[PDB]
Amino acid sequence: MSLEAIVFDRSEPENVSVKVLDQLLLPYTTKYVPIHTIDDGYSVIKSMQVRGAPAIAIVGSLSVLTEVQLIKHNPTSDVATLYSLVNWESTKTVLNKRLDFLLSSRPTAVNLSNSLVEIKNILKSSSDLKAFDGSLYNYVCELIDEDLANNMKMGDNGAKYLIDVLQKDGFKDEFAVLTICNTGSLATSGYGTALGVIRSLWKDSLAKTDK
Amino acid sequence: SLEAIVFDRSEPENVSVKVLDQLLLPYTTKYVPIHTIDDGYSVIKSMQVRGAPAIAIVGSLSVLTEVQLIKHNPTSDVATLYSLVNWESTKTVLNKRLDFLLSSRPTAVNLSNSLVEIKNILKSSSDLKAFDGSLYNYVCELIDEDLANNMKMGDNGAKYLIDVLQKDGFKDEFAVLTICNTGSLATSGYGTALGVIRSLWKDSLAKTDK
Amino acid sequence: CPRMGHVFPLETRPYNQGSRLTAYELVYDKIPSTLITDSSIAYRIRTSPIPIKAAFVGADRIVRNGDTANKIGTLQLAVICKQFGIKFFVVAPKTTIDNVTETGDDIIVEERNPEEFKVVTGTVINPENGSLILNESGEPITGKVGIAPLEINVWNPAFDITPHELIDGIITEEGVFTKNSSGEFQLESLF
Amino acid sequence: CPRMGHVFPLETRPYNQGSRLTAYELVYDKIPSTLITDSSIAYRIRTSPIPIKAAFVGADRIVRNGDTANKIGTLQLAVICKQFGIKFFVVAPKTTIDNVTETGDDIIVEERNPEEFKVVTGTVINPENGSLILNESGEPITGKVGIAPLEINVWNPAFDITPHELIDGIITEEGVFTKNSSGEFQLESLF
Repeated sequence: MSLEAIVFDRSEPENVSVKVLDQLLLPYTTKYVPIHTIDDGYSVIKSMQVRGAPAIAIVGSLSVLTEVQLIKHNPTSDVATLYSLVNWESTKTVLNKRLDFLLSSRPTAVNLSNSLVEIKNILKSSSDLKAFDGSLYNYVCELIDEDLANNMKMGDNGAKYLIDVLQKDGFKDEFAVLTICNTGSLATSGYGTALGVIRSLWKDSLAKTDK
Repeated sequence: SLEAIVFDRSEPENVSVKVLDQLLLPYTTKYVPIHTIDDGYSVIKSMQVRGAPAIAIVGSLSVLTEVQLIKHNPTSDVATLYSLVNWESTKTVLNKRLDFLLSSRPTAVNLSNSLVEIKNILKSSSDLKAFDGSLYNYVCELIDEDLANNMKMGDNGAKYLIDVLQKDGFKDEFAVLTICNTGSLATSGYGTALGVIRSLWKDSLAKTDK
Repeated sequence: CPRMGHVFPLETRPYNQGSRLTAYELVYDKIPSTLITDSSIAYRIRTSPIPIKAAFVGADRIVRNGDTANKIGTLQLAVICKQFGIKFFVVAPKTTIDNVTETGDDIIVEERNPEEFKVVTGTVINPENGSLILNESGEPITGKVGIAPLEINVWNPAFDITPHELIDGIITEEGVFTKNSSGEFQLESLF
Repeated sequence: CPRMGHVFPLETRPYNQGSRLTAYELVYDKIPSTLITDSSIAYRIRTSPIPIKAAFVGADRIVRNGDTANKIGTLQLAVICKQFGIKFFVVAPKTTIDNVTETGDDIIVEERNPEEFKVVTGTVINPENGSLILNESGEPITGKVGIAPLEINVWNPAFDITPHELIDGIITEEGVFTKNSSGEFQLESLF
C-alpha cells in the first residue's frame, strides 16, 4: 500500500508492530521508520517524517503503546531503565512526563493533544501496566478505525452537500475543485478529509460517466 | 555582481557582450558570451537572461554581435547564411533572423518594440557598414535610456507613494510587497518596481538622519 | 447532473505537501488532476476550461467559533475564493475540534526552521539527461538544493488562521455545519 | 513623515526570481527584507508588525487599456491587495507599452516546459548537515531535485493578466498614470 502513512500490525494485541512512511522522502523514495518508543514518535512528528493532523495523533498514540509493550517484553532495554517498574505510581510519573514530551513535538494541530488527554484518562483508571496496555490497545484500534470510517462518512457528506448545492443552483456540467496541502491517506488512517471528499466526488463522477 | 549584461562598448566596431547565467544565481556566477543571434535566442529562450528589458537588450546586442561578426569574417558559420556581396539579399536574411529572435519568448513586448526599431534602422541603411554604426548607437541608447528611466521612474514612484500616504494622514514606518525580479538583474540596472523600492529606501535613510 | 471532472491541487510550499504527496495520491487513484503553483490560484480560476466550483481544505485546529488553523496558504485561498465567489469548505473530524480556545487570535502557530524554506528537498535529477539518480540498490537518492542567499531572512509559519467569516461550511462526519444569519457557526454539538 | 521600513519579496515559483534574484539584490543593497512564500501574502498582511501600505510589481506587457501581463502570481497579488485595501502599482518603462493590443484578453501568455515546475534548480546542500557542497576548487555546485511525480500534469504559465480595474497606478519615467472617474486609464501619451 503505497499511500499508507502508518502501517499498524495489530494482529498480536500484546505485541503490535508500527512503522511509518518517511514523508520527507516521497514520492520517489519509499522508506519506513520503525516506531518502538515515545522518542521515536516524538522524532518522526517533530521532523515531519509523519505529518497531517490525524496521522500525527495516531503515530503519537501508537508510540505510547509500543513503548509500554517494549518495557513489558524487555525490562533491560534502554527505555525500560527510565522507569521504576517496582511501583505503579512511580511508573505513571515517568509515563506522564513522556506524554508531556510527546505533546511538545508540534503544537498547532490539536488532534495529538486530544488523543493524549484521552490516553492520560485511560492511564488514570488503569490499576497496573498490564491493564493500561490492554486498554490502550483498544483505544488505538478505535482511534484508527473511527478515523477511517469517519473519513469515509465526511467524504460522502461533503460530496453530497456540494452536489446538492450545485443541483439547486441549476449547474449541470463538469466542474473542478481546488485543494491545498495533503489531507489524504498520507495524512490520516486512510481515505482522508478534504481529499476524502474529492475521492467521494470522483466515485460519483465515475458512476455518472459509466452510465 | 548584479549586472545582468556586460557590454564592452569601448571599441565601437568590435563590441563584446556576455551575460550572467541567472539560472545559477545566487551561489554561482557564470557568464555566457554572446556572438550571434543564435546565442541571443538561446539565452532568452532558456531564461539564462530574463526580465523584460534585459531580454530586449540582450536580443538587440546579439544582432550587433552578429552583424559585426559577418563583417569581420565572411567565412564563419553564421556568415555563410549570408550572401554579403549583395545588400538586398543580406537585409532579407537579417530580417528573417530578427523574426527568429522574436520567437524566443512572446509575452513581454520590450523585445518586439526593440526589433521593430531595429528593422526600421535597417530599412534606412545603405549597406552593412552603415547599419553596423547605427545599430551601435541604437543599442547604446536603449541601454542608457533604460538605466536613466529606471532611476526617474523609481523617484517618481517613491515621491508618489509618500505623497499619497502623507495626504491620507499616514505618518509612520511602512512595509511593501513585491514580486518576481525587477531590479538590476532584470534590466540595464536599478530596475523598475525594485527601483521604486530602492528610491523609497534612500528616502527612508535620509529621513532617519533627522 | 453536475460531476467533478478535475482537481487542481496547490504545490503547498515550503514543505511541498501538494506536489510531493497529494499529487502522488491523485496519480495513484487515477483522478484527473493538474498541479498548480500556490501563486496560480487566481489566474487558474479566470482561465479554467472547467468551472471551479469549490475549494476543499483540511484543518489542524478548529476552535470554538469555527476559526481554523490550517496549512500556510489556507487563509489566502479563502480570500481568493471570496473574491471569485467560489464556495470554501473546511473538512475535518471531531478530533480536530478545540473546544476550549475561543477564537483564531488565541491559536499558537508553529514557525519552523528557516532552512526548511530556503532549502528544497527532492529526488536527485541527472544534470546530463534529466533521469533519476539512483543508488546501488536502484532506489532514488534524496537531495537538497538551496534557493536563497544565506543572508536573507525568511518568514516560515507552518500555518495560517482563516477567520470563520471566510468559511462557507465545515464538513465533518456528523454533517455539514453552516453559519446562521448573524454569521456565527454553532459547533456546540461537536464539543 | 511616513518612511519605508521593510520589504517583503515573494519567492515567485516556479523559476524563483524572488528567492534567488530579488533576495540577492536586497541583501546586496542592505535593504531590510523578509522573504515569504507566495502563499503567505494574506497571512503576512494580517500579522505584520509594520503596516504594509503598497505592493509594487513590474510588467512584461501593458496594453492600451492598462491591462498588464506580468509574472504568474501578479493577478493574485492584485486580488489580495484589493481585499486588504493595499495600494497596488505597476511600474514599467514606455518600452513595455503595447500600443496596438486593446485589452488583456488578447495577450498571448507563454506556457513553459512542465519540467521547469517539477524540478527545482539550486545550489547543492549536504542532506545530512545542511552545509553547501563545494567542488574540488571550493566552489558551490549546481544541482536539481524533483518535487513531483513524473505522472502528474502541471500548469506552467509564465505570466498572468491583471485587469486595469485592480491597478491603482501605473508608474513610469513620464509620471504616474491613474484612472479617471470612469475607471479608465489614459495612456495615450505613451503610445
